[PDB]
Amino acid sequence: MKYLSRQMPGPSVLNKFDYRRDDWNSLSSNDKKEIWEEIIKMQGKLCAYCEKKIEHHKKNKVERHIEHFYRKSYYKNLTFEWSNLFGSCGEPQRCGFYKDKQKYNDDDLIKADRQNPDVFFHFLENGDVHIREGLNEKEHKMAEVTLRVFNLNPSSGGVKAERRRAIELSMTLIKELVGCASQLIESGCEIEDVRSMVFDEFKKNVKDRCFTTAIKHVFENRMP
Amino acid sequence: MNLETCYVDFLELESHVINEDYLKESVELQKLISTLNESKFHLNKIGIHDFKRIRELQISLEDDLTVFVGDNGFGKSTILDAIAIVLSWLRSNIEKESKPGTYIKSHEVNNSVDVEYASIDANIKLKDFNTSILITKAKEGAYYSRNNELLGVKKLASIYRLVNKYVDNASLPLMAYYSIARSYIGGGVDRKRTKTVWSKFDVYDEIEFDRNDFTDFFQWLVFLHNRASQEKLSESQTTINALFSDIQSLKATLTQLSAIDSTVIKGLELSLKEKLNYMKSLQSGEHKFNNAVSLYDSVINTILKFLPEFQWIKLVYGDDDYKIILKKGEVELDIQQLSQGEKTIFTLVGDLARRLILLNPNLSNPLLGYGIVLIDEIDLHLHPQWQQTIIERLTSTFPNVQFVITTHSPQVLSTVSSRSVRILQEVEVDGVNDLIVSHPDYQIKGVSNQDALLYGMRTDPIPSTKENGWLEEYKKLVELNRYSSDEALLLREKVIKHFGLDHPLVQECDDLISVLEFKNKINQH
Amino acid sequence: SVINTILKFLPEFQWIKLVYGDDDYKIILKKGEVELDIQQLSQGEKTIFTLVGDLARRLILLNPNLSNPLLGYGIVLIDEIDLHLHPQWQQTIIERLTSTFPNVQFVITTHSPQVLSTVSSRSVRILQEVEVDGVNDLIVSHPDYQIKGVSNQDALLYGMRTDPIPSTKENGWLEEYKKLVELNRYSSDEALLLREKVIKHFGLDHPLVQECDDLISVLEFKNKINQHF
Amino acid sequence: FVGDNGFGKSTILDAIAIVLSWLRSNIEKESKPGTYIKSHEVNNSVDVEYASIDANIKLKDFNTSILITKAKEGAYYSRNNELLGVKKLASIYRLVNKYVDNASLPLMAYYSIARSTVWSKFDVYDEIEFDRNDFTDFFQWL
DNA sequence: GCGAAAGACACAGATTTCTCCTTCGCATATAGGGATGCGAAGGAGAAATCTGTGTCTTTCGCAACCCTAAACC
Ligand SMILES: Nc1ncnc2c1ncn2[C@@H]1O[C@H](COP(=O)(O)OP(=O)(O)OP(=O)(O)O)[C@@H](O)[C@H]1O
Ligand SMILES: [Zn+2]
Repeated sequence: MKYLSRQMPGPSVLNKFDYRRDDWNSLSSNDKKEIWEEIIKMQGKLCAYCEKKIEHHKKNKVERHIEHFYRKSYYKNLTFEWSNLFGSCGEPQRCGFYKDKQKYNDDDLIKADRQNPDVFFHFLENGDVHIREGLNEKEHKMAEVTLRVFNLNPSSGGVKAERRRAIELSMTLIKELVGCASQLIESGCEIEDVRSMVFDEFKKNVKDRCFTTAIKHVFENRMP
Repeated sequence: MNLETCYVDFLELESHVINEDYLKESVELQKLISTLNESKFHLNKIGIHDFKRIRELQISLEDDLTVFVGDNGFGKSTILDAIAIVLSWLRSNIEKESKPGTYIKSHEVNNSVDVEYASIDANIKLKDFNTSILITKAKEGAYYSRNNELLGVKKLASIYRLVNKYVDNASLPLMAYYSIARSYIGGGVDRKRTKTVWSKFDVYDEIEFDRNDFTDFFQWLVFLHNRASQEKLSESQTTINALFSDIQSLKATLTQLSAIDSTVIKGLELSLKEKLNYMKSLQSGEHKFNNAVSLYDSVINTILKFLPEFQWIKLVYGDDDYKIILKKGEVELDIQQLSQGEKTIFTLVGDLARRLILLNPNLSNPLLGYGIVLIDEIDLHLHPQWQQTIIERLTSTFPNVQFVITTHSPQVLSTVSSRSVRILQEVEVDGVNDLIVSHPDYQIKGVSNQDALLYGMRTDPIPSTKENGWLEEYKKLVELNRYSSDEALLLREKVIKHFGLDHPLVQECDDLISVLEFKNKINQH
Repeated sequence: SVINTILKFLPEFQWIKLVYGDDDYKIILKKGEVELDIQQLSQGEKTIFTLVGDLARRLILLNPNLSNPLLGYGIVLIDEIDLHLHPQWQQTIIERLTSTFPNVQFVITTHSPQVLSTVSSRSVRILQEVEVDGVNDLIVSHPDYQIKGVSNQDALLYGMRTDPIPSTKENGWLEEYKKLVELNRYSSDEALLLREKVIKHFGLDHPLVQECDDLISVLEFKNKINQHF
Repeated sequence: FVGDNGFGKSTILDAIAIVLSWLRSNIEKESKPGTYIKSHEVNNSVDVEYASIDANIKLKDFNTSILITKAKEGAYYSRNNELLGVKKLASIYRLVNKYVDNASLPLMAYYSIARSTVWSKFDVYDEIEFDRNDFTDFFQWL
C-alpha cells in the first residue's frame, strides 16, 4: 500500500443521510455513482489493499465494493463518516471479503491515511514481504498482524504469483536504466545531477501501473 | 417479416382452401420456408435451483462457444446433464404430438431439510422468436404439487412438423452429447457378432452417443460405397425397369400368399415398401440425384483433415467381408492397430459427419446445418501438439453449430477468446457453500500457456519442491546485501551441486551479485 | 493398516469413518473443521483413492511378517498417470508416490508438461523418429538441462521440444510490430495501422502492450541523454 | 517416457507385461504356459520373419535373462524360447516358501488403460491387470 | 360439461441369461485288457424381465354475475 492523500471532504449526498435513517442499503444509485467518482479520483484505479486493478479502460466490469475501515456493528457512530470509506476489490480470498471473517483488535491496525506503510514493509524480487528490523515491539505487532488479517503474505500462489509476474515483466526497464546510470558514472558527472534525472524519468514511466510499489522498491536497491 | 405473423397467416389460410396443390404453391408457404431457413437456433440462458448438489445458479450461454473451467465437488458434468434434459422434450414433440419426454427422478432432489422441489429453466432464441421451458419436480409427501409448462415447446415443434408435412426435403436441428464413456465405445474392435433405406428420423432415436452407432456407421459406409458403384457401373433405365418388374413379381407373390405366415406377410410388405422407396429414389435421381460419390469423398476428406499423417482410406473386400484399410507412411494397417488418440478422433468426426449428412438431404453442402453439440473432456488422449489445433479445425469445419465444452488443460485454453471463458468457484458465504462465476481479467488469446494457467485457472505455475526452498532462501540472502556469509556459501554449494553452474537461472543471481557489489564499492568510496 | 496407509498418503484429512445413522449410513471424512461425504469427491480424488487403496491392499497381503509392510520390493507400471487430474493435483503426485513406498521400482508414461517439472533429468527418456540408411526407426534421447524446479513453459520447451506459444493469426501482428520496432521504424503508416489492430485486440493496459511501449521510451531517453552531453 | 502419439509408449509396457507373465506363471506352478504374442502384433514389413523379446533381472549380484519369440508364417524363427534362467528363480522361491511359512514374495502390478489362498479368503483375486475408475467395487469391499 | 398435464389398461417384441444336449476324454477299481460311470467344454434354445405404442381419466378459477335478513335445491 501507499500513503493516500485525502483531499477536502466531498461526501455530497452522504451529508443528506443521518444517524436516524441508518439503513446503508437505502443509499441510492446516484449517491453510489457520485461516491465512486470521488473514490476513483482520489484512489486512482487500484485496490486500496492489494493494489490490483479494479477498473478497465472503459461489457463485463471488474467487481468492486465499498469497505468500512471500522466494523459497522461495533463502531456504528462512523457509519456515514467520510473518513471511514474505502474501495476494495471483489476477490473472495483477500482484502475486504476476508477481513470480515476474522477476529482482531482494531486498535492494532495500520491505516493508509494516518501512517506511511513504507516504514514497515520491504518487498523482494520474487514477491515476498520482509518486515524491517529495528522497529519497536508495538510496531512489530502491527506489521505482523496486518499481513495475517489481510492474507497478503501467503506461502504460495495468490497475490505472490501476480507480484512476481509483474516484477519479472518490468525487470527489463530496471536493467536498462541501471546500465545507463553505470555508463554515465564511468565517465564523470555529478551524482545528484544524474540521480535526479533518472529518478524523475523512472517515476514518470511507472505512473498508473499494477503493483507500482513493489517495482518502486525493487528499483532503488539496484540503483547505485 | 415476423415468423409468428407468417405462421398464423398460413394457419388461417389453410382452413379455407381444401386443395393441397394450391397450398403447395401458395406465397404464404414460400415466405414461411424462406423465413425459417435464415434463422439460427441457439440457447440463451439457463438456471438451476436445488438440483443435485447445486443450490442456485444462473448462467448465460454464448452463441458460438463456451468453456467451463474449475474444479469442485459438485462436478461440471451435472450442468450438461441439465441441458440434456431440456432438449429431450423438444425432440419428443417433433416425433409425435404430445409425446412425453424425460422426467426428474425423486432421488435427484436435494437432501436438505429446507427444500421442497427442484426446477430447471431454459430459454431458446431463434432470430427474434423467444421460447421458454420450466421443468420441476416436488418431493414425496409435499403439501403442494408442481407441474411442467410445455406451451412454448409445443408451439415451436408445431412449426417444424407443419413445414416437414408439406415439403419432403425439410431440414431439422441437430442435438448430440458425447460423455467420457466414449473411450470404451472408441475401443470397439471387430464386429464381434443393414437397413435398405435411411431416413432422418433414424438418428432421433437417442441423444447420447453410445456403442451401437459405431456399428451402424460401418453399415452406412458400406451402403454409401455400393451406391457409388452403380454410378461407376453407369446403370441405365433398364435397372429401374428390372427393379419394377421384381416389385411387381413380389406383389403378385404377396397376393397369392394372401389367399389360402404373418411374419412372412410382414416381411413381404416390408420388402415391397423398400422396393417402392428405391423406385422413388430412382425417380429423384433424375432430379439431379445426390452425387453419392461426392458424399463419399466429402466424408473421407473430412476425416482425413484431422489426420494429416495418413495418405488414404479405402474399403477392401476379402474373405466374404469388408475391411477398412488405412495407409500411413508406407504401411497398410487395420483400424484395430491404431492408437487411442486416433481412434477417438476418428469416431467423433465420423459420427458428427454422419449425423449432419443424414439430417439435411436438400442442402448442396450438408455440413452447414444448425444445431447444438455438448462435449465433455475435449482433451482426452491428445498430446500438446494436437491440443493447440483442435479448436480451429472444429470451428472451421462446422461453422454453424453451437458448442459447449469443458476442459482441464491450459494449452486448449490459450487458443480461445476471453469472452467465452467462465470460471466456477466455491464461496463459504454465511457458513454455506455457494457457486460463483467469474471472467478472466485480461485477454488470453495468443499468450503463453504459463499466463493462461495463471489467469484462466488461478494456479501457481511454479512448483514448491525443497530445491525451490533453497533457491528462495539464497535469493533472499543475496537480495538483502548480506550475500557474504558462511551460510550463504553453504546454500550456494548445494544450489550449484543440484542445478549446475551453466544453468540460465544461476546467471541472473550472479549478475545481481555483481551489480550490487559494484554499487557497494561506489557508495563506500 | 489400509486406513492408516490412505491417511498417510493424504495428510490434509484428519479421520475417515463409517457411520450408521438412524435411517442410512455413509462414510465421513474430516478436513479442517468440515465433515464431507465420500460421494462429494471429484473424479481425480476417486481415481487416487482407488489406486492407493489397491496398492496398499496388495502390499499388506504380500508381506505378512515384516513389522512395516510398506517396505517390500516390486515393480509397478503406470500408463498416462495424468488422466482426469486437475493441474494443481499433477504437481504433487510424484513426490507422494515416491515417498509413501520408498522400496519399489516405478515405470511411468505421461503426457502433461506439469508432471515433467517435478522429475529429475536423470530419469527421463524421449522417443523420436529418424531415418537412417533409408529405414525409419525410433531413437531415445535425454534432455540437455535440469528440469526440476523450472516453470511450466520451460519444461514444455525443453523436456518435450515443442512450441509453448501458439501460432494464431493474432500473434502474427504482434511479432511483426515488435520486429518493426527493432529496426527503428515506428513512424510509418503501416506501423500505425498495425498498432491500431494490436491495440484493438489486446487493449491499452495489457502487460505485453506495456512492455512493447517501454522500448520506445528507452530509446527516446537514450538519445535524449546522449545528446544532452 | 515422453513422446507423441503412435510412438510405441504402450508397446514397451506390453512387452514388460509379457516378460513378467511367464515368471508369475512359473512361480504359481512349475511348467505352466504364460501369455503369447498375438499374430497381428508382428511387424507388417515385407522382409520380417519373426519377433523376439529379451530381458534381464538383477537381484543384488545374481543375474538372469529370458527370451521369447514367435514366427510370422512358416518361416524359421530362433528355434524356441529360453526359460532356463526363470525356472531357477521359481524353484528358489518355491523351496523357500515350502519350508518356512509367512515368507515374502515380489510384487508385480500393471495399471493398464481402458482397452477392453489369502487372496481368495477375503475377496481378492490374483490377476496382473487392474483398472481404475471402479470406485463402487472398492467401496463395497471396504 | 370438461383446459393442460401425468397414470392406468391392454398388446407386442426383444434380449440377456441359463439350462438341457452332444462328444470324446478320462478313470479307476478290476497282470494287461476291457468296461460302467463320471467329468469338460461347446452349442443349443428356452424364459423371465423389461420396454414401447395407442386409447381413455381426470375436472379448470373456465370475456359476458349482484351488493337486505333466514331456510332449501
Ligand atoms: N502390425 C503393425 N505393423 C506396424 N506398425 C504397427 C502395427 N500395429 C501397430 N503399429 C503402429 O503402432 C503405432 C501405435 O503404437 P502405440 O500403441 O504404442 O502408440 P502410443 O501412442 O504410444 O500408445 P498409447 O496411446 O496406448 O499410449 C501406430 O502408429 C502404428 O504405426
Ligand atoms: Zn484488493
